[PDB]
Amino acid sequence: RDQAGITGTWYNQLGSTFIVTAGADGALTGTYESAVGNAESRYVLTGRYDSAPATDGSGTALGWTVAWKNNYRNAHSATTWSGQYVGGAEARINTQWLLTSGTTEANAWKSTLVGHDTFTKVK
Amino acid sequence: RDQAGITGTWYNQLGSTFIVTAGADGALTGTYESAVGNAESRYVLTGRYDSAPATDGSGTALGWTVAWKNNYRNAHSATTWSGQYVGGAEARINTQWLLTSGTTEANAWKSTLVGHDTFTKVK
Amino acid sequence: RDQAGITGTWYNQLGSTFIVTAGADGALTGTYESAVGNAESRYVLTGRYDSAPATDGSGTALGWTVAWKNNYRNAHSATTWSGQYVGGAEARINTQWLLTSGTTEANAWKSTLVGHDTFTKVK
Amino acid sequence: RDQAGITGTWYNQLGSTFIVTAGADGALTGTYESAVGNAESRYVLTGRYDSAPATDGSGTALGWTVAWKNNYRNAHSATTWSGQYVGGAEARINTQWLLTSGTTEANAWKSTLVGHDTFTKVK
Repeated sequence: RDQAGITGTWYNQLGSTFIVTAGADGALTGTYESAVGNAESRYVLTGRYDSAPATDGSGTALGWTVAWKNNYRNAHSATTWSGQYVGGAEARINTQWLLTSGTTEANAWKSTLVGHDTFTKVK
Repeated sequence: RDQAGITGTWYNQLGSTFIVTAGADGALTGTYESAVGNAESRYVLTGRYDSAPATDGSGTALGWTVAWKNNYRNAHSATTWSGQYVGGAEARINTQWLLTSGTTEANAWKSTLVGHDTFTKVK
Repeated sequence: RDQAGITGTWYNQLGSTFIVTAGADGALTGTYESAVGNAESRYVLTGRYDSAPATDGSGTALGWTVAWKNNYRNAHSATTWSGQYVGGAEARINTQWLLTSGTTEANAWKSTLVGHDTFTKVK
Repeated sequence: RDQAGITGTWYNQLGSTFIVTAGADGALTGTYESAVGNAESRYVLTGRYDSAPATDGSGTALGWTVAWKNNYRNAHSATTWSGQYVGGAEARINTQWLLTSGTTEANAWKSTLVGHDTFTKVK
């Protein structure tokens, strides 16, 4: 359906790079590279998407997770993106995300950042 | 290494059931069963956790995704949970989540729900 | 003091209209008109802003609330916008918002929408 | 009817103190004292609530803002709480909040925290 649509390389407004493969069973697998934060190189990501979306012009729901540990760095944090893929000439993934840091119980109240990223197939 | 800590069955305050295995490499895999919403039986989930957390009493960052499609129902949506695992006699996973529905462009502004779930090892 | 800066008429990407006065004490007062949702005409808003922001190029923190009741409609809901004002040739208010509906205890899990609006001084 | 219900002193799970008056026109006014963060003493708050709630056992929607500047400190930030007031023997205000810091454009991605507070009439 959108499996072909989704699979490939995406960029967000920060210059981060998202490389993903969409499986026929709804799986998402790939790597993420962040242009910001104390992140370097590629980090693993896994997620899911609606492999049988509605056919009424709705987007396709999806989400994925990155834990910010790889062989170079550990930020002791994880981001999840939740959003929808929108096909067409200017195909986009529109997301909102939550970034939770490991914290003490005392600092739990400020453990979580929220934002929005838009991914396109170019730049 | 909260690998043993994380792996197993969890319940949230809504009576939902989260069954997960934590891999040594930081993978999360399993199934989710929602006590509420347009949902029935088990749905696949995947995610990531920090397999080398800080040793200072901080929690362990983690997240995962469910796409609300299985052999019974398709809600045309996906939830991501972002949060942290806290060990100890009453181990908890404390989360915030985003639930995005596939929508038309005109309804995109109301595509996404936000909430918080707390998971424990009993009920 | 972005008091001058903030006061006036703003528009977001949905074609909604925000009219606000900033008081020297940090008050925000005005009316909001939503292009979308179960809304008509103007609704009162109130909020606060940092009336003595950092001088280092940072934006100015602010937020406001609208309850979606006026003489025409009642949507039994309230939105808060939280964001920052950024001055300059293309002045912006960048926001994230939570919209909570009054619900039964059984539907509380889906009480709240989350989004992002960007406001500019034209269109 | 919740004017009376809402008006008064409230405490959240962090030991913060929220003092509010609900006006008949849907206004909320008062002060907030945070038990955590870079905060001391009282800060002004303003907001709105649905003064004509549904009669079907639904909660009453409301929200309010605090800018974290007073005569003692300036944290260059603002929190909005969005949620609902639930009446009865153990009356609650159940909220989700966004805390936005003033930042440079380069740090704007990490400008906003998200959380949840529950307020009760005791402790």
